[PDB]
Amino acid sequence: LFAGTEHRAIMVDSMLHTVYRLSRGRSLTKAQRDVIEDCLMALCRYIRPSMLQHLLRRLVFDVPILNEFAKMPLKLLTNHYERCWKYYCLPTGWANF
Amino acid sequence: GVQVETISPGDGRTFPKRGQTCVVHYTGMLEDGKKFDSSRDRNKPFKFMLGKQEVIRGWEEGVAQMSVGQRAKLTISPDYAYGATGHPGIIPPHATLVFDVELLKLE
Amino acid sequence: YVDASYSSKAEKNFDPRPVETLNVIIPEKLDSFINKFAEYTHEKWAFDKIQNNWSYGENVDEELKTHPMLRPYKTFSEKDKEIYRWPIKESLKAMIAWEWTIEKAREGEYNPQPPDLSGVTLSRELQAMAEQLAENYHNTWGRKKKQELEAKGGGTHPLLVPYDTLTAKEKARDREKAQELLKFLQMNGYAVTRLDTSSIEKRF
Amino acid sequence: LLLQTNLINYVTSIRPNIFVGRAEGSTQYGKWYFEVMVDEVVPFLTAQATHLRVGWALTEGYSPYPGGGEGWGGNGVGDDLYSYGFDGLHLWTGHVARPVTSPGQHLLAPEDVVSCCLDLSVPSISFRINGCPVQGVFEAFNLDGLFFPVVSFSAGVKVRFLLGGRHGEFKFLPPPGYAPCHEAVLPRERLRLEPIKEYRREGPRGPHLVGPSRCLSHTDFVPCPVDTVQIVLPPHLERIREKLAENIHELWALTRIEQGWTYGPVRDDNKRLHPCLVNFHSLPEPERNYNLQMSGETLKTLLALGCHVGMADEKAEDNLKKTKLPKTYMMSNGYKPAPLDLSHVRLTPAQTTLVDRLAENGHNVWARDRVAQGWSYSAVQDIPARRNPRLVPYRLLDEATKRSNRDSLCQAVRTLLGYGYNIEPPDQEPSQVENQ
Amino acid sequence: DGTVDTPPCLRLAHRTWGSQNSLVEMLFLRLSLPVQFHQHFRCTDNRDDPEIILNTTTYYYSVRVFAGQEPSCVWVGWVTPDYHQHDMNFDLSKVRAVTVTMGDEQGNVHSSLKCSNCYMVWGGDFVSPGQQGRISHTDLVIGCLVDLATGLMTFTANGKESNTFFQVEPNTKLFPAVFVLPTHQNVIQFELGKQKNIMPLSAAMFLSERKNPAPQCPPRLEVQMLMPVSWSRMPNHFLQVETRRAGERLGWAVQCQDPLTMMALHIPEENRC
Ligand SMILES: Nc1ncnc2c1ncn2[C@@H]1O[C@H](COP(=O)(O)OP(=O)(O)OP(=O)(O)O)[C@@H](O)[C@H]1O
Ligand SMILES: COc1ccc2c(c1)CN(Cc1ccc(C(=O)O)cc1)CCS2
Repeated sequence: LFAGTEHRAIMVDSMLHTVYRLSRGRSLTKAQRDVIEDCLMALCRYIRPSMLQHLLRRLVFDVPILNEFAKMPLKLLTNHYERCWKYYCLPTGWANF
Repeated sequence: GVQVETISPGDGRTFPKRGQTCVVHYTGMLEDGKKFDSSRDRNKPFKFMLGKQEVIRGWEEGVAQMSVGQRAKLTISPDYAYGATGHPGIIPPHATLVFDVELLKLE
Repeated sequence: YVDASYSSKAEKNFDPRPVETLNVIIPEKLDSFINKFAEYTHEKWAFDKIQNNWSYGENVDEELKTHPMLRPYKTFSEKDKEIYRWPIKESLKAMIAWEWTIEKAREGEYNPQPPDLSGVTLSRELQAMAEQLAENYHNTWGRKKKQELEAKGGGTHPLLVPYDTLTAKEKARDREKAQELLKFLQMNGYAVTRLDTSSIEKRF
Repeated sequence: LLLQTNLINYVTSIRPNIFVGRAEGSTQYGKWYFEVMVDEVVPFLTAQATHLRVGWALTEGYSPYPGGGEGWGGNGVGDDLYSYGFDGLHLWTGHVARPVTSPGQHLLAPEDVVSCCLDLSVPSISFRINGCPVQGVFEAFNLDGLFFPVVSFSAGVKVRFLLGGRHGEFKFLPPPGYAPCHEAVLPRERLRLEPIKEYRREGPRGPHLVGPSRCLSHTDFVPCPVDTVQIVLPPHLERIREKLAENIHELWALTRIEQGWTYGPVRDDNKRLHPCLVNFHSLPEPERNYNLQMSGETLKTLLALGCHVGMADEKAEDNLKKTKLPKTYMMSNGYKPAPLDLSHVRLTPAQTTLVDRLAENGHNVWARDRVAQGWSYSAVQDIPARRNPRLVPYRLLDEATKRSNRDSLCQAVRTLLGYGYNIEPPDQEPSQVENQ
Repeated sequence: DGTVDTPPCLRLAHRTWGSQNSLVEMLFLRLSLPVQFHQHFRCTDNRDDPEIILNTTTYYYSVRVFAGQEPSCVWVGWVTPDYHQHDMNFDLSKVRAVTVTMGDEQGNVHSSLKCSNCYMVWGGDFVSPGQQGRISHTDLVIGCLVDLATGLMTFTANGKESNTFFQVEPNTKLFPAVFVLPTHQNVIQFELGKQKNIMPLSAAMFLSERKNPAPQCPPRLEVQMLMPVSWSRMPNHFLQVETRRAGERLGWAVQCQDPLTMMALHIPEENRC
């Protein structure tokens, strides 16, 4: 249902940052952590690539550290660019995106 | 109230007189540009005799000034046509009539 | 793909380290520019008022939605003039601390008749220093912003990001401020000096 | 209120492929003249009067489609604001007929000759019928396009275009200063009569659908050489700039020797006498300096186009073979001119593209210089009238002359490569003109 | 709808302004019904005078440029039914114009008529060169006056008469039209009102309302936009034109003999078939 949330991009972006910040949370059990990670993966699969710009900006600062917390963002980035490669590579961009 | 503006010259010698049948081809439009009558569409020339008041008085003077074979443009003021009463369903009241008349022959 | 900003800090949550210049002595041999441009930036604010279509006033008021203490130089108190120079003072400290010597090639010298604009272009080497200075504007801005925010330990300001990471729309604040200072140094002839890569070599 | 119905005749327009216009710095002449002679007109082939109008129309906007349109259809010349017609009795523009006075007014009839004059300087359009002036002129109209002769007609007409020269002898002498329309034909096209923006035409196996037609603009006749204000040549390029003029003169002299030119005090093409046809040094220095301005631009345009050029080799300049004219192929003087021998020189395919761009710029620089001097394009050369067949932008030039300029620039590039100077082909920047 | 203090209006709004994928381009608007000048022209508080208002031939309409829409991107005036200029870089210099000059046997110009398909004023001529604040607090209300008995057209900026004016020939049809490049959610507003002793547009567009001074906006009156491309039917047969070079001295001959006729359906108010 997050496919066409362009009109509420400010709230959606805040939601993505909060769930991502929850994933990088101490005192979280392994079972709880994967639920947060699964939610973040699901959200980024349907949200338009243009609305993921701010989340990517945060990931640029964190992923190159390559600590134990970098495992989930690596998988998140892999799925994002594989799905939305036309958005970045083709001069005309992805269709209707 | 008839002004005769020439379109194509005729012989310039023979003119219709009283009691002589005039054979003409005409196309009549209102002065704003709306056509209402034309003998070309019926593909039959219109015949009338001068002096018998068969046609509107504007045609009486207008055709009399033309020569055989001449094509002219006659602008008739409302007074020299149907005027205030007009032609119901065809010509509105107080309408100036413009005619493109060619005098084919006299008989 | 060729990145417009083909440069990096090559450094290393996020802690923006400012530039230490209070420890080192500030050279005052160019004080003819230090004091003049310090009040010239506020002088440009007077020109900003006539563009706001609301003029300057003497009485303090919140209804004019402008600077309430902006006064003509005949009746302009120097108490505000002697406190508005501080941002310029550290601005000159900042650009001279990064091993960038400044030399006065030339030797000379209520409305700011000379108009300071920012729509003109400039050379790449000199503009790169201005953008680096604009980065120092942001990290110092980020430093003081995060000091108030760090008392909680949860959450962060949305603009607490490295200067290269933030887009241009949120960059124009520090970008124009650094460029405007460089534009003032341009028409007067201040030479500050501490690459040449073609577009083909900049491709990914 | 109610929709109106009536029977109307189809009207079609026919034009020559002659396009003239006015623009700042344009190479086109300003005053043009043509005639249309009427041979056969049936006044009433149908119930509606036969259509026949003569005048000028603008390329950008005059697109009469068959069938319906403004007013009661049958749109021709003067039925819009892009065309200006004359039917013998009225001046037509904007679908409005305005009566005009001429000696012996009558609708266009057989044996009538209509003279149309177009003076883009005012601008003004004037007509003459059978030699007598028509007391009515169009003026102060738009100039954002090209003007072409046009006749609009219905069925039952037979007219002939008189364009002057070998394309219809004029019945009446054109007014002074006006040029026959046949002189406006471009070098790459042959004069012909064509419809206007047709979407359909007859073919061998059936009707052919036709898309939009590429049309020129009034700006296409304005030469646009690259900017050479930045006059900063490297010192090694500056010194070799004058030497380049020496070599190209010999190559230009050598090609004239193939054409049969010999040495002579007078410089005439027909007499085939040339003072330069002895040697580059024996060539007078002021005459050598005539193209020194052009020679300076040739190296400057290399910097202007973005090419990276420097004195890569100096020993190559010191030692190089000199090709000399054969003793059998001698001029009047009998000496052997010695242009630089560059047979060993080879050019990359990218460098060949640079030669094409250099040739295009060189023609445009010469073209705009002639325009400032008052020269204008004409199919027939007229030196006293400053009319030149090559006074056209390089893209509109014919391939025969286009190749000739390309060969000359190739030798100049070969001369630079003969000296060993590095020539870097610029990374070409594509662009989309969007003419339409 | 027209309130006690406002006349009936036709307001244009940009649905997707500000958002992504918004379309911003020159917009050519006109009202669906024209005003036609008389066949013959005449020789040579705040309450309407009953005798003046019933004998006047002057009609008025105004366009309100809302705050936020730049006046420099607004053109207000009239268009003839033969306007087909869909220019994305429109300005008053692109307007088609031509002067037809008549004279006697030797010069002596006795008639110089001026023809155009677009009689408009530029919204940028009604703004003072203030230092800034060009997006004004007050909306620009450009008024247009047409006298059907004299062919004279005048304009008002904010109640102040403008210097520009136009003269047209009798029987001319003019459509109220606005050319605007949107720069705000609220773009323009056709105000079909009236002035003192001046009839509204509804009095001129409709025969039954000639003597009705009350402004009206009947359903037939609507805003129309200029569409660059439309479907057209190809004729089944085309004129057979023979073109050939008759010779060096005879020139190029054009010939067409076989007649062709079509039955045309004419729309009166649009003056097209
Ligand atoms: N400096 C130049 N002078 C003349 N033509 C030049 C020059 N440089 C290039 N050209 C090219 O030469 C052609 C026109 O030359 P032009 O008609 O002047 O030759 P010409 O009649 O042999 O010379 P001249 O007028 O000196 O007797 C064009 O293609 C133009 O681009
Ligand atoms: C590219 O450059 C060109 C191209 C074509 C021509 C010339 C120079 C030469 N110009 C006149 C000229 C002729 C000879 C000399 C000389 O030999 O010194 C100098 C100028 C016009 C004639 S065709």
